[PDB]
Amino acid sequence: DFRHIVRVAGVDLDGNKQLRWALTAIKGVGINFATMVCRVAGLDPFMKAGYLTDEQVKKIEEILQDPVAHGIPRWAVNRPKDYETGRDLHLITAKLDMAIREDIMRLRRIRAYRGIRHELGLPVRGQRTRSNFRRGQTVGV
Amino acid sequence: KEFRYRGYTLEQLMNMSLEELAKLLPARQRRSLKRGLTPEQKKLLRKIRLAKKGKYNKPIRTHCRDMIVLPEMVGLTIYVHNGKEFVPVEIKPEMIGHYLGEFAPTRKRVQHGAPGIGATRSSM
RNA sequence: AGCGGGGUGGAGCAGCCUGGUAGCUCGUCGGGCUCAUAACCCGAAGAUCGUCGGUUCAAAUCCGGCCCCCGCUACCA
RNA sequence: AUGCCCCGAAACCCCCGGGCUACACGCGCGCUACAAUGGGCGGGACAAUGGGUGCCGACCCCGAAAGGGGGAGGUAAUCCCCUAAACCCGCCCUCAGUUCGGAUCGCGGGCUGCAACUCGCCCGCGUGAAGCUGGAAUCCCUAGUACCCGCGCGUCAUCAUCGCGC
Ligand SMILES: [Mg+2]
Ligand SMILES: [Mg+2]
Ligand SMILES: [Mg+2]
Ligand SMILES: [Mg+2]
Ligand SMILES: [Mg+2]
Ligand SMILES: [Mg+2]
Repeated sequence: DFRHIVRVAGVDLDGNKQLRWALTAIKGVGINFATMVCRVAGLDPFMKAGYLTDEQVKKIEEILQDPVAHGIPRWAVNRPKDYETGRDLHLITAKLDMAIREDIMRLRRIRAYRGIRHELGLPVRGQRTRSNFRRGQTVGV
Repeated sequence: KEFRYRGYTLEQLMNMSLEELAKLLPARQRRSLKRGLTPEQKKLLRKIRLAKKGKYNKPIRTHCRDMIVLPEMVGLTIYVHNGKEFVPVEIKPEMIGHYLGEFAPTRKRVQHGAPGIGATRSSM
């Protein structure tokens, strides 16, 4: 019955935690989205993650594949209105990482202001830099 | 490996009303287009359309840093004022939806020297 | 030329003999105290031991070959 | 306000675009934390000062939110801003870089304005940095005072980690 490790979508999940909090170990899933998918799957968010059966894990992965088609609102996904396809997508793990990398690379190819700021390792959203954001060593006079 | 903006090729973007295009841009661009263009932007757009038609064989120079890049402007080279001189910008398809000023930096990159007198407590 | 002695932060010395943390004082950088400087207090950087090999569970410590420095003596064109 | 000296077709008067917002580094004043003398979710309590016609807007409708469409009354002891938070009750978490912390960044949606890139403020999903109580030094305070908690006005088309008050 109880399994101390349960594998979901290529990430091992602690079997002792409540399902809603066990799910957050996946990169791209926070506490709110996890509760949404637990409710959609018809599972108690307060149950232990170790009592999941194989069919339930399969169902959870199916939901995570395409949340919108299973009733999760479009204003809840982490990449609405995709830049290439125009659809509402939710990405997790490696796909999320490479999508973000591609966005920054596109900004860099056109030599936009934010791309330059990304290259130089400086603040991008308009912060002042005379006082804070100091990471280095004191220079001598 | 063509270009697509929301599932549309470049040509489909070309044959679009300004209203239909405004539904694809981010919110800031949509509000800017809905509220209308300023007179300076009107003159710049007139020059751009003339240049596309085959007339106006002269470089385009403009003080309008807040103009939004539109699909019909692709392929032209524009000289945008940065405060003291006009810099060339070559418009590429992946620039749709950005302000021109984003491609003309107004400050020079900082290379620091040696701290001078009064830079520390002990130097005063 | 022969004999004897020694190489460790930027400087001068411990740590050997008894193998198993590399310390002491000055010096540089930063902050404290004072109206300001010096003195004084705090914190941090800085050598992996002159090189190479042997020995040992393990070497700056024991051993040997080289590089450099110092001292003593023989040495009359 | 004003003497003297200067510029007096520019050192006067307008318009456009930049800057005062740059960033190896030293310093002042603060805010948020390093968790149980707590974090989250549902429910229950009790203010005062001030302000409003270029404005305050109840009440109805639409939207997940930020917001959108109509709009009574008010030149005000009459109408409106305006049913504060710390506090109390129930459930989850049990000393862990965590259900502590929320910096940084991606995508999307809004408002003000002639204009939001340089360089504004707000909302949703995602992301999840340093920090585990602080050396030598040093500041404020004697009663409805200090600590802790929110609110109003000034500035103001939009914007409060500030100032003056409650
Ligand atoms: Mg002194
Ligand atoms: Mg200034
Ligand atoms: Mg939290
Ligand atoms: Mg901006
Ligand atoms: Mg702790
Ligand atoms: Mg001020």
